[PDB]
Amino acid sequence: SRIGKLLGFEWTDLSSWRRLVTLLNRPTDPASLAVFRFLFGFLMVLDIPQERGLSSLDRKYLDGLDVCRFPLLDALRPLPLDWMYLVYTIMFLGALGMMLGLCYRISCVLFLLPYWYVFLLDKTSWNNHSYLYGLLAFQLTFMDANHYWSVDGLLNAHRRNAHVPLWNYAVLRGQIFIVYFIAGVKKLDADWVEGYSMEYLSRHWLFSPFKLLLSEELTSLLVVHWGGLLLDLSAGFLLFFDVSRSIGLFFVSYFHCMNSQLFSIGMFSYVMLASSPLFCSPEWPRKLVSYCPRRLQQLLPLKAAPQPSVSCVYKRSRGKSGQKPGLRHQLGAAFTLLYLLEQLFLPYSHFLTQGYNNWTNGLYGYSWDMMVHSRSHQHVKITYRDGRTGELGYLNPGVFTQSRRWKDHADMLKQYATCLSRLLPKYNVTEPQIYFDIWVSINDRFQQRIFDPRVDIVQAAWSPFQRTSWVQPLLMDLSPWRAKLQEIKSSLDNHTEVVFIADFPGLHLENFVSEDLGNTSIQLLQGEVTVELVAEQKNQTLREGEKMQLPAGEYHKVYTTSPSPSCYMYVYVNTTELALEQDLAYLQELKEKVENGPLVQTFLRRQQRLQEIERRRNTPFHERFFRFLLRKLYVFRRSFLMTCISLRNLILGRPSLEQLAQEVTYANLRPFE
Amino acid sequence: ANFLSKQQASQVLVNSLLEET
Ligand SMILES: CCCCCCCC/C=C/CCCCCCCC(=O)OC[C@H](COP(=O)(O)OCCN)OC(=O)CCCCCCC/C=C/CCCCCCCC
Ligand SMILES: CCCCCCCC/C=C/CCCCCCCC(=O)OC[C@H](COP(=O)(O)OCCN)OC(=O)CCCCCCC/C=C/CCCCCCCC
Ligand SMILES: CCCCCCCC/C=C/CCCCCCCC(=O)OC[C@H](COP(=O)(O)OCCN)OC(=O)CCCCCCC/C=C/CCCCCCCC
Ligand SMILES: CC(C)CCC[C@@H](C)[C@H]1CC[C@H]2[C@@H]3CC=C4C[C@@H](OC(=O)CCC(=O)O)CC[C@]4(C)[C@H]3CC[C@]12C
Ligand SMILES: *[C@@H]1O[C@H](CO)[C@@H](O[C@@H]2O[C@H](CO)[C@@H](O)[C@H](O)[C@H]2NC(C)=O)[C@H](O)[C@H]1NC(C)=O
Ligand SMILES: *[C@@H]1O[C@H](CO)[C@@H](O[C@@H]2O[C@H](CO)[C@@H](O)[C@H](O)[C@H]2NC(C)=O)[C@H](O)[C@H]1NC(C)=O
Ligand SMILES: CC(C)CCC[C@@H](C)[C@H]1CC[C@H]2[C@@H]3CC=C4C[C@@H](O)CC[C@]4(C)[C@H]3CC[C@]12C
Ligand SMILES: COc1ccc(C2C(=O)c3ccccc3C2=O)cc1
Ligand SMILES: *[C@@H]1O[C@H](CO)[C@@H](O)[C@H](O)[C@H]1NC(C)=O
Repeated sequence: SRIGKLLGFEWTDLSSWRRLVTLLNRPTDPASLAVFRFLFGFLMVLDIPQERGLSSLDRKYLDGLDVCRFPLLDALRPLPLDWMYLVYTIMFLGALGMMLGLCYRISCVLFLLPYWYVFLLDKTSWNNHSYLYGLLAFQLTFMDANHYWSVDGLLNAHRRNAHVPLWNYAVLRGQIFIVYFIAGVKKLDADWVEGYSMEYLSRHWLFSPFKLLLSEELTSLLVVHWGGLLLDLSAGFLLFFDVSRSIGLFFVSYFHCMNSQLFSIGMFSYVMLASSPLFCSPEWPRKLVSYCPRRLQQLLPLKAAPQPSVSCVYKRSRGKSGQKPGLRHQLGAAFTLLYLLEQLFLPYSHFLTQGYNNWTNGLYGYSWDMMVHSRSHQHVKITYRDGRTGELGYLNPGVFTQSRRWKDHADMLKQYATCLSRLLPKYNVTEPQIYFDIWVSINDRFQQRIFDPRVDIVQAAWSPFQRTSWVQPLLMDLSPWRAKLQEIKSSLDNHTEVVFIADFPGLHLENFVSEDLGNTSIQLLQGEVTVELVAEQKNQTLREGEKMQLPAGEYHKVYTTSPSPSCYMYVYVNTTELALEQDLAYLQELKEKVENGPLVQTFLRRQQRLQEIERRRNTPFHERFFRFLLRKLYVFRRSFLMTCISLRNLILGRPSLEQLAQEVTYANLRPFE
Repeated sequence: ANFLSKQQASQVLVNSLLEET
């Protein structure tokens, strides 16, 4: 029975439906599940005021405001501010009840419903760990995790130290394994394997142990990219088996501990660190509290064998043949199988919803592809044409928005164009036609246009199951240029800058060179373009290799005429900035020499910034910890006070503007600064 | 305060991961 020792079951248990149902309801110890429930509830309590935005609710959902919002379903709308505060209070109470184990099912539902409502209210805040939090709450709703270390069993003896069915652990282990394995198969991308995603991360001070035996390029290629991919692909197998459990635990602990310090991902690392003692035996808390000194063994609840439970089926050779599995056992087994299959399938469902497929497949947040793609934006231009007068105007990029994610997706762009169309008539503009011109580079590629600039977005066609037509394709057969681009960027001056641009045939780019941007030139690398100076009205054709100097404070255009896309580059210098720097340095040196034998004010304030940075570096970490604690306390106190004010308004009524202003002023006192 | 001109709208010459909060 070697297989029966490695896997915990035998191949014959899967030969019939009844045997499978009997296996999946095997009694188990509930200690690990209770510890995980407690930790998850505590982390959600800590996370609600910080990342979910309880402290910025008044800014986000202010009454009487013109905002473009991006919900998944346009039929979903936010409530007034007071009802939003009530929703967040109910979510907080549910998380607290989940953590304490008191009224487990009601608290689970009270956390699950408003959390998912708030998640679906906004597409621009979706990430992978918020999706995981929703999934974990949904799973824990159907589990009986209040059978140990809880208030429910303290006040009710029928649910104290009882058994649990086996599929409770199976579902959670399967979820964790799915996350790990599908994160590593997503990182078998050519950008990740070749080292193009996280190229500057090895400059951190945490990687300095590895530089004692490797170069910086080798450290970036091996430790950051290949090491991360291998950990993701092997962590589940290392954790599942008992031979390699200890090494896997150490490796994943180090991985998550480093990730918690390199990035700002909320509570993701702590959630993952506390989901890894769930691959251990279900009795580990009991052994751990047994190994403690006997002095501290008389205050905890007395250790005893768990009592039988109804939810799990009992099969014994001597203790009766067994009972017929009722509806509960079959429903549990079916839920396990179907949920695991759906969670396997969903990350690879992008061929059905083609309307959400831009350069990158799908929306962001449910495919476990973290840090694989990085985006840089060069320019955004929005122009509207009046339908009554024909005049052309220009808007700021992102006037009525609160995020910047609308620049990367076509559904969000359609929503934004519609919201602008309905809002502009309030500003004495008849029915407009809106055109967008956005330049993006992904993973240090050439900059290019993501959408067609000649298409009126408000009247364009977009559907959830049809591939969008006004989305420009990514120029994939230009990536091998990145070596040359990096070499050209590296072999430059400390005062010059470069911009790399790839354009499609039949389109032109119009640029206005600023007054201070003297000594600007354009050089062609591939294809053929013609440059037109607007004032002098002189076309000029360029060939591969030559460069042309442009005037400052004037317009010019670049027309692409080759049958294939053509790439060129911009080189420019800030003559005003260099003159300012040189005169500042000269005057500072002269003054220093004279003494020892607003320009200066800017030099002195930059020096003061340097002094503050270096003195905070010299300051011990205790001051930083104190400041961090003070900021956290201020955030928590403000959230509580605003919630109290809103609840008082809802329950009693709005007293007066003067008292409301006084209370709002009180809530922003910065307790100890 | 929601309108550019044409000398600040045409100046082309003047890093992002979605996991970060
Ligand atoms: C063979 C079916 C899958 C079982 C896992 C085989 C191990 C080989 C590699 C898998 C790595 C981790 C897989 C995910 C873990 C979740 C399942 C699990 O924990 O099973 C173990 C558990 C015994 O645990 P303990 O007695 O603690 O033994 C611990 C070992 N010292 O055994 C079971 O629960 C048996 C479960 C049977 C399978 C149900 C779970 C997986 C369901 C598959 C999802 C897909 C749905 C339908 C599949 C369609 C095609 C088949
Ligand atoms: C009526 C009660 C009144 C109580 C008042 C008490 C007075 C003292 C006031 C305390 C104020 C501090 C409250 C906030 C808590 C501490 C601060 C905090 O968590 O900060 C977040 C901080 C980092 O945040 P950043 O994102 O850097 O924040 C900056 C945003 N850019 O996160 C943390 O430190 C997380 C802390 C949680 C750790 C707890 C353990 C987590 C899990 C690890 C366990 C490992 C597994 C164990 C095995 C068991 C597995 C089954
Ligand atoms: C359902 C909640 C799921 C929670 C999300 C977490 C991850 C789930 C993965 C799914 C991600 C994306 C798939 C969503 C498909 C449904 C979207 C939808 O129908 O609405 C889109 C669209 C609104 O478009 P916007 O760009 O807001 O408007 C443009 C002008 N302002 O709505 C409409 O066009 C009206 C409805 C269209 C048809 C409705 C669907 C009919 C067929 C149903 C099957 C498809 C969905 C099944 C859901 C599977 C479970 C996830
Ligand atoms: C003398 C006058 C000025 C009274 C002002 C006192 C305030 C500074 C108190 C009143 C309400 C207190 C808050 C009430 C409730 C909480 C919940 C509490 O929630 C937890 O997260 C603790 C449990 C856990 O760790 O999960 C954290 C402290 C905090 C924000 C307290 C911080 C300090 C506050 C704002
Ligand atoms: C305009 O900028 C270019 C680019 O920096 C300058 O060309 C450099 O000239 C120095 C000589 O002083 C050479 O060592 C560099 O190799 C040149 N760089 C390139 C990219 O060719 C040019 O001198 C500047 N002109 C003015 C008038 O400032
Ligand atoms: C400069 O060259 C362009 C061709 O590259 C001439 O024709 C323009 O071409 C663009 C793109 O093909 C069209 O969008 C324009 O409508 C064309 N006409 C004009 C007047 O721009 C362009 O005419 C040339 N400039 C001059 C002064 O002859
Ligand atoms: C009051 C209402 C609007 C709050 C939201 C409740 C409904 C819409 C929520 C509660 C539980 C949620 C489900 C929880 C888990 C999953 C599995 C995931 O793989 C796809 C989404 C899906 C299927 C969710 C869809 C939205 C859902 C059904
Ligand atoms: C910079 O290099 C990395 C950045 C992020 C990660 C992800 C990841 O791949 C993962 C999988 C499961 C749980 C957490 C995580 C991360 O933090 C990995 C490497
Ligand atoms: C650098 O150039 C920009 C325009 O390209 C200009 O606005 C800015 O003032 C210049 N820098 C300094 C220090 O003047």
